[PDB]
Amino acid sequence: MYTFVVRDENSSVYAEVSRLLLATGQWKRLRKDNPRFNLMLGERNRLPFGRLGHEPGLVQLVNYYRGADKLCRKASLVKLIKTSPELSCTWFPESYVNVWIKYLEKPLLLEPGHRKFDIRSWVLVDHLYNIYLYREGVLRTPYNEGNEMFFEEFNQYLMDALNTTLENSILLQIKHIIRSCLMCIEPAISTKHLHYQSFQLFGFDFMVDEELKVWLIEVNGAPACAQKLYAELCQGIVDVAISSVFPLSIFIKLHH
Amino acid sequence: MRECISIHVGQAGVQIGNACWELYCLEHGIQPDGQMPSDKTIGGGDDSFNTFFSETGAGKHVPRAVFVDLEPTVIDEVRTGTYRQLFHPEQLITGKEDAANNYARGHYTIGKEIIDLVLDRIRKLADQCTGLQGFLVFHSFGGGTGSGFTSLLMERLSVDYGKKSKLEFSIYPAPQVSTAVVEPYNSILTTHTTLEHSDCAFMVDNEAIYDICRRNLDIERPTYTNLNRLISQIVSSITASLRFDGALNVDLTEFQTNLVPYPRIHFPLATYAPVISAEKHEQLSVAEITNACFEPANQMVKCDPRHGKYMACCLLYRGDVVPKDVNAAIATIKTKRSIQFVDWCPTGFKVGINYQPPTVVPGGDLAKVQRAVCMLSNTTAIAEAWARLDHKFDLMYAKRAFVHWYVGEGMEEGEFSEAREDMAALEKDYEEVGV
Amino acid sequence: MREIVHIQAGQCGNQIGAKFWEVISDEHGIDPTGSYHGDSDLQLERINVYYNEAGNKYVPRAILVDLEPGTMDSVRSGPFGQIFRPDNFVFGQSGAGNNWAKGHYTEGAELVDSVLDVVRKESESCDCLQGFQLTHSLGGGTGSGMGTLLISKIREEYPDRIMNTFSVMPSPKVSDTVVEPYNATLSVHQLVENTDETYCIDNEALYDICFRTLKLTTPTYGDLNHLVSATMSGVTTCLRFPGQLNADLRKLAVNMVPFPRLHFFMPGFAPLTSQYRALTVPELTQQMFDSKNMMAACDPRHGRYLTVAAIFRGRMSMKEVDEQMLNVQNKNSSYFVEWIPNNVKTAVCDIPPRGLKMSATFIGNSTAIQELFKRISEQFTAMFRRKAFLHWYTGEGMDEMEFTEAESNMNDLVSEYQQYQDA
Amino acid sequence: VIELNKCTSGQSFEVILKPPDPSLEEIQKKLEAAEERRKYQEAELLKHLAEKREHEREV
Ligand SMILES: Nc1nc2c(ncn2[C@@H]2O[C@H](COP(=O)(O)OP(=O)(O)OP(=O)(O)O)[C@@H](O)[C@H]2O)c(=O)[nH]1
Ligand SMILES: Nc1ncnc2c1ncn2[C@@H]1O[C@H](COP(=O)(O)OP(=O)(O)CP(=O)(O)O)[C@@H](O)[C@H]1O
Ligand SMILES: Nc1nc2c(ncn2[C@@H]2O[C@H](COP(=O)(O)OP(=O)(O)O)[C@@H](O)[C@H]2O)c(=O)[nH]1
Ligand SMILES: [Ca+2]
Ligand SMILES: [Ca+2]
Ligand SMILES: [Mg+2]
Ligand SMILES: [Mg+2]
Ligand SMILES: [Mg+2]
Repeated sequence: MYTFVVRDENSSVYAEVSRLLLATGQWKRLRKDNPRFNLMLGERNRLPFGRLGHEPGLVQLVNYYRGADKLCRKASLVKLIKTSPELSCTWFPESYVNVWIKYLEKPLLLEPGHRKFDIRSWVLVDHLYNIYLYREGVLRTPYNEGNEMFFEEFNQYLMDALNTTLENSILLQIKHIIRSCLMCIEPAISTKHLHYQSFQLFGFDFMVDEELKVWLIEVNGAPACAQKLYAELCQGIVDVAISSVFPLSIFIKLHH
Repeated sequence: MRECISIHVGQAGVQIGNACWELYCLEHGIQPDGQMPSDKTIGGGDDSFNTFFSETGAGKHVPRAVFVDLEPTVIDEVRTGTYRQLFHPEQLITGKEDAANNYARGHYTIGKEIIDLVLDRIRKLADQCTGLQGFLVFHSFGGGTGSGFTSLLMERLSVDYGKKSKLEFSIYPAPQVSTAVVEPYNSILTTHTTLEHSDCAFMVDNEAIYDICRRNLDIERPTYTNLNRLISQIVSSITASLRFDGALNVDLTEFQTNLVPYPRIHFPLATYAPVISAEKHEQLSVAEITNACFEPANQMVKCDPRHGKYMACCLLYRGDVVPKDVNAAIATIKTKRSIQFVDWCPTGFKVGINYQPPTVVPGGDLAKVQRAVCMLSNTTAIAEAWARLDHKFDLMYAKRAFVHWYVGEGMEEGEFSEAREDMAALEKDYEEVGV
Repeated sequence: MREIVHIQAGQCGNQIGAKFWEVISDEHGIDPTGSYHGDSDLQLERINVYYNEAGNKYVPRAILVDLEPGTMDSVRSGPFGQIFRPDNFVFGQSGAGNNWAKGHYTEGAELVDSVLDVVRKESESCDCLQGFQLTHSLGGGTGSGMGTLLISKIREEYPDRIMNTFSVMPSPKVSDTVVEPYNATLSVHQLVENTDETYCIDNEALYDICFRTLKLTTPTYGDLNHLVSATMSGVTTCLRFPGQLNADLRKLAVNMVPFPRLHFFMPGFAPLTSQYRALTVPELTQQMFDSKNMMAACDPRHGRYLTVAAIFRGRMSMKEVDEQMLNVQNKNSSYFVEWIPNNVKTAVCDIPPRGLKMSATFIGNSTAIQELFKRISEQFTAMFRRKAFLHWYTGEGMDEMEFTEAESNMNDLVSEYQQYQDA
Repeated sequence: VIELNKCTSGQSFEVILKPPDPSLEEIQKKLEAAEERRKYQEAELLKHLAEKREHEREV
């Protein structure tokens, strides 16, 4: 039987997966500081990565990639893009550590309403560093249900308003950003030869201007999910990232 | 020529010492008899191998070594081993009651009774040195003698040989083979008391050695013999520069100046490649073995240098290796891996090549390889080993578990805390070097 | 540290002691005449731990003590009667009448100087004395009262040696007299102060294993001692054969005893014997940890393990043993305290006991041992609340105050165990 | 490649990719302090054991 611990009760996403793991009859939750665990759903800050992978006879997995914060926090994201020849960059606003926040002057506006929006995409990277983008993104909607439009309605809108589909006008760019960012740091964080394994759920923030060009704004390492999308995504984390190493589609695979 | 005296302490130190001098003998063409048909200067000489071997008028090459253990079972296997006639009786010192995996028993109770003798026996080897460089001390962290008596010895060697360097080869405790539950206690205690007396210490985690034996050599349940033969190769790579002609790490002082800029942070991480089973093989290239030096799976201490910072890096090759292939390998690795140095140090590598390919003992489990490399890098990632150890220490000491065994031997409960805060001070020093 | 001085005192102590020597003598290849007749050399590499050398004959370092000559006369004519050293038979004639006071203060005090005289000659010819091993019951008079008196005197002369006991705790299920709780409570306090390691052999458990697991309608003391000798052989394997773990008495104490007074161990054995089908390694590890295999009538799931020592005997895969031992820990880690990391230590010996191809011996320092002292305490209080049967003890000079002290000292021991079970 | 040295047994060099105690009496003191604590603890035990002999005679 598989065993796991929980060290972040504030995580809404992983408070769910903790529920389903207990709901399969093959996962037994231990207390916070029991080291004889197979899976750690660890704390956000100061995760003891150096104490994992040292339990004889236990394959250990954790839901965070050591070193991923160089991508998540803006200050480190800026220096990563300009100092990496893999990025150098057409899809990232000008940043440093004539309207600035560079605040994109003319964003695409949802009509009717003259409304501003930003797209949140959920990406799951497993222990083998397969990049999985959740098929169900969300849209977080003047400009001078619950401000959340899901991908179906936004797709129908662009087909009616500007005679294009979401896949062609935005989603191809989105998939390119996710791949470029995540494979830029693969040699620095991957656990393919480590004594413990790592997966992690990511939340990318994207922008769209009136020319239907996609910009990367922020990537979050501890993101929350939309209410309706909580069930399907969390269960997908079990199938793809947890059960794949501890055996008991909703993702697009950005191949390589 | 300047001499080096080896000191082997406890079961781990003694058994590892045996595997090392057995390997040294095969590499220098010294037979168990002690003779050396290649050595044409009988009765003496100042060759590079004389740093570790002295010579008798009868042509016998005896080690500048002393084996001490507080129980005789292990050192008696040296008195009767295949290299028994190599050692002189006064080199092998044994008690009859060991430290019972108790640091206090090794340092205070029983160490006091024998510390004077071993120093005189060491003084005997020192007196026949024209210019002794210092000492190599082999011991375990978890054993009562290895931990408790070494710290006492390291203190006395500093007051008697103040101008002389001391290098450690320390076995870090792993539960897959550990002998005791209190090994975290003994490890923290001996590190605290020895830290200021050690110029540079090569730490070996039995867990890492154990898993390399399982993966690369395919032994289902490795034994100490398996572990010590692998460890012996690594030791032989570090000390080869003192026993063979060369220009890199030629004296013990050079180890400190090359690998240890900050005195307290004197624990270089060692990575060895390649390790291939003798029951098998395609020979690996200079680039492939150099690239393997940056795989956590080949390190003596499992940790991730990608998330630390380098203060120094040294590449020691043995076999068919030319400088051209080393550069072409480093150029490739530096662009395809995360090698970040501290701001106050140059990003570079001190390279040493010995043309003699690595020697493997007949009947062993290591395939003779045509070229190998041991990397010595001072990275802050090795502090992960202190973190694991300090945590285990905190768990038991919070409830004062087993503390009575140490207090019952004359040690005070305060030494526990003062040693722990020294590791907390060692742990913070690492933090603010690889920020 | 090599030599162990063995002492067996009282009826139970000498009966159990006689079987122990009968068993390990067979394992080391020693016949009743003291001559070795074995095929392997592992039998002789550590035989000096329990045997002295004579015509190249091995004689146990054993001291046989009792206030009655009856039990020690049957040993002298037992199967291995002639092997023991004649002078090491130290016996009186009055007996102890199942009276702790007689064994500790009157009858036994008259005899114990003779025992110490034999202890001294056995020890002074030791190259490196490990310590002492006592076998006795706590429910009688000689083994309980004179046994603990003997332990107190030995500690005075050898304060820096290990004191190890195999104690037989009484049970109403197999009871000789009603005063057994009195004698057991007085003895436990002595053991708390003056021993380093005590294997708690509960007659309640031994009986239950015979009647339930082995399905014997009416177990005898021989049936009970069959389990004890098998346990004693198991827990001393590390002492009698080459190995790196718990190979002597002080290293065992350091690994097993995190606090000086919590040194009472719960032994287990698998398989249960009274046999050609050998057990798998998983079957051995599942049984050696099962409650039905413990020799102390305590449910381990009612408490928590402080330390565990597991010994596997036979030709088996040391890998598979490691997997299964690392397996049991990770599946029931809730029953292992979090503040002692890696508190389970495993050993494997190539030589199995007689009749078995594979066996497993369990030594646990569990806080569930508290249940046993509580059992003795309630039986004690039930009588002591009415001062029943106390005249047998006050007639030997004891005062009621000594009983109340023993009562509360054991209640303290129970409280100490409950303290670390909730930690 | 900096500082290249060659001999018959091999060669060594350096590449650069980017520029940037207690005395003897104090020891013997603490060892004798630990010894007197051992002797003191043992004395208190033998004193405790001497009291139980007194009680044995009184009984
Ligand atoms: N690699 C390796 N480790 C060993 C060897 N022998 C013992 N160890 C390790 O050393 C630790 C125990 O210390 P020991 O050296 O055996 O004990 P000691 O130094 O003799 O001290 P005492 O016996 O207590 O007096 C454990 O963690 C063992 O795993 C060995 O031959 N090779
Ligand atoms: N360069 C830019 N141009 C226009 N708007 C921007 C912008 N950068 C950030 N924003 C605005 O800020 C919002 C997101 O804020 P931002 O991602 O920078 O920090 P944050 O972490 O607080 C949001 P979250 O909680 O989702 O991670 C977007 O909806 C977007 O409207
Ligand atoms: N296991 C076992 N217990 C015994 C044996 N003989 C007596 N006992 C137990 O020991 C207690 C009686 O003590 P006993 O040894 O006969 O008295 P003593 O001779 O004065 O020490 C009772 O609780 C008995 O159940 C025996 O052969 N085996
Ligand atoms: Ca010469
Ligand atoms: Ca009389
Ligand atoms: Mg030892
Ligand atoms: Mg009787
Ligand atoms: Mg007398």
